[PDB]
Amino acid sequence: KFKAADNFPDLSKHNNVMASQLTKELYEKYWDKVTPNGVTFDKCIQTGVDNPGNKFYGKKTGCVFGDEYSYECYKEFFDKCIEEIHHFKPSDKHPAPDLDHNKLVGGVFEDKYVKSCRIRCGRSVKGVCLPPAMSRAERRLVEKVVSDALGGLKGDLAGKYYPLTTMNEKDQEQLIEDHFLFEKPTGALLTTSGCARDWPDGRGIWHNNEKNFLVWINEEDHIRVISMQKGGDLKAVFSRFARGLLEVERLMKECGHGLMHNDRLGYICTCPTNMGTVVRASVHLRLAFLEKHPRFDEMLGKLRLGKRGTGGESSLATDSTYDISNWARLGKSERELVQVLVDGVNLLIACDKKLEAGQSIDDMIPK
Amino acid sequence: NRVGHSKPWESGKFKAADNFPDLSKHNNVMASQLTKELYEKYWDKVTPNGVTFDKCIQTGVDNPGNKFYGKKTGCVFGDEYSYECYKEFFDKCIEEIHHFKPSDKHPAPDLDHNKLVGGVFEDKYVKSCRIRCGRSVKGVCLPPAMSRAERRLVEKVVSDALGGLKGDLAGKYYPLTTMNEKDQEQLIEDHFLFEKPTGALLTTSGCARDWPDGRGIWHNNEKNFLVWINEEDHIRVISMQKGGDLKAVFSRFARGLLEVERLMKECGHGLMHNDRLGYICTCPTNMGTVVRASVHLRLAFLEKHPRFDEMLGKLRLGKRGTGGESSLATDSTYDISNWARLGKSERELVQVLVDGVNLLIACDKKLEAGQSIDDMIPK
Repeated sequence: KFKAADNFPDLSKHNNVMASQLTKELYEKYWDKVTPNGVTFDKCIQTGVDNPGNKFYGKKTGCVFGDEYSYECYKEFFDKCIEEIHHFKPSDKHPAPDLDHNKLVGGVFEDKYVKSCRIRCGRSVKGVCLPPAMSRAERRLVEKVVSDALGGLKGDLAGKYYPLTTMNEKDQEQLIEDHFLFEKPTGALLTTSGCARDWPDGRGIWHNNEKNFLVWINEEDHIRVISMQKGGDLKAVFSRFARGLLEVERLMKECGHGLMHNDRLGYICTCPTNMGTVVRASVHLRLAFLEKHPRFDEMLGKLRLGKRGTGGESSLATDSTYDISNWARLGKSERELVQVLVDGVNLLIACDKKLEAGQSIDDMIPK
Repeated sequence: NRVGHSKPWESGKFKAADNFPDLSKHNNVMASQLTKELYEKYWDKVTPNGVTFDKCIQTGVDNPGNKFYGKKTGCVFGDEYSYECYKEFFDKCIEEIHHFKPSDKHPAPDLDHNKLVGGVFEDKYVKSCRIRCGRSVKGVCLPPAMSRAERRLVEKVVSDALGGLKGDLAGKYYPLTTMNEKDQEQLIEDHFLFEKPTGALLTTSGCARDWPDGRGIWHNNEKNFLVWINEEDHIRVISMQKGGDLKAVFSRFARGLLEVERLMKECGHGLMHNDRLGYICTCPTNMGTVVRASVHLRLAFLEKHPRFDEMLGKLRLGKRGTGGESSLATDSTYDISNWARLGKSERELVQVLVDGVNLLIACDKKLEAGQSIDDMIPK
């Protein structure tokens, strides 16, 4: 018999959320505590141990859920991480879902300002393990459950399923051309946490025939779904997004399957960052004039909105064009969070115009 | 619950076939040898340490390769129990890898360097030699599965035993996990250092976990007997020097390995060993003696002979080179080593090198004098 002290990791030179929130006392409490599906605390934290990362750029999360029982099994540790990631207290209750896109208020912007928009999310199937711990048979089941429910979509949501594992050269060139393909993870999170095992077994790409509704099966998560188009019609984007999701879930239930949802935390995925609504509403927004105002970042943060360049995590401004999105994932509903983007974009554009006319925006800015 | 993953055989929803991997396009030993029958049989079976069959084969599943890269092994031993547990599978791999059948038996160890005959060569011919093996610590999981604690234990056992080494076999331990820049600089120049694995096997098998914890470097004062702790295996011992005194290299190698074992016994600790297959390491290529004896040998005339490879292969040896590294092109000089690992003992395998190297050098002189060598070539 070893003790937890004997197995406790030296995280002194680490830089991730798990390392900041892990204590020895917590380790001892959860060390030998195992989930229903055989998932361990060491398995939840192993990718953070294997990835000290850097003080220099991007503190990662350093931990993952193995299944739906992982959170409440290791509750004390996870509430700590969630607060750091989210500003969400242990006593905070994430509201019920809300995919009522008719109740969204004017998400139709000028193409002149909004060049393209999108909304994506993550989801998991309840009763299955998450990509870190799940088995081949589990992954195969998820693919059936999901690919089959996507086949039940008609109208503008009608599409087809492209399995990675039988992909041909003909379909593959297409999907690359469309930018819909995904490959085997090479990143450190995904490899070290177990989310690249058994490739390409269980993974596939599904899109609607309109090519404005894309789903990825068994990549980082069971389900990744994106609604997208050029121009400023976020409203059509949320319509499509909401409608597919609600319907997918429904056909899933007909067949005896449901989405992974926690009462306090909402929807569950492999990363603690992907929680609550798990919604990223964003636009590519052209802000020539606002760009150059000093209180631009101040307003943003007050609007609860994030900015980056139009190339992902680490891209700067180019042609005065920004990727604007809701910052929050928990505490608010799906459509509530899309509305933040709507209300925040509206202000942003009106302030840009104000400056183009050479006028003040002091009492346009929030607080 | 070693392997923090879900065990599909536990619900009773899933059969073995539901979990059988598709290895149709794979190019590894494991894929060539796994059957759906064998999966069904071993799917359920779990070692006393909690090591699973899928745990053993996962790396092969995750690394299919092409016809263009080499055929890899594709599996791993989680612990001492792993071979036995999945024996019908493993014997197939062992026979592909080693041409060693389920009825063959690896002989008892022989590290009596005083029974080696004639391993001293002209420095003109042999520019350097070395001998390396891998060893594991009995009663402990192997690098793919072992815990942080297990690896900490091993570090201390092996470091304590290298501790009590005296004579020309004495030196100091440099653990990685409190390495200073001073020692690190030296060791790089010395070519003694090692880093976290980046390659496909070590990563996918769990051999890069928790780095640098439990990992270190030991060497002797003479800088010619070097031990890596808990890199790919618990233990990796290398004996090496410039020039051609292979005999000295084996003596040093043999005596230390025998004394290291002895000192571990002293503290109730043993080397992981199977009566049929010898010493166990993480990779199934690394069995029997797990000894690689090699020389860097100059063959300025023998390169050119058409029957050079026919001889080498009949001598049970293989060629290669460390000349890629050097900013200048090395000569006609090859890393020559014993091909085999299993059916013969360590000192026996060293002798196969000595003997083949004796022939090789004689054939090069022979050619230099304009004489024929056909009659010299074995079979």
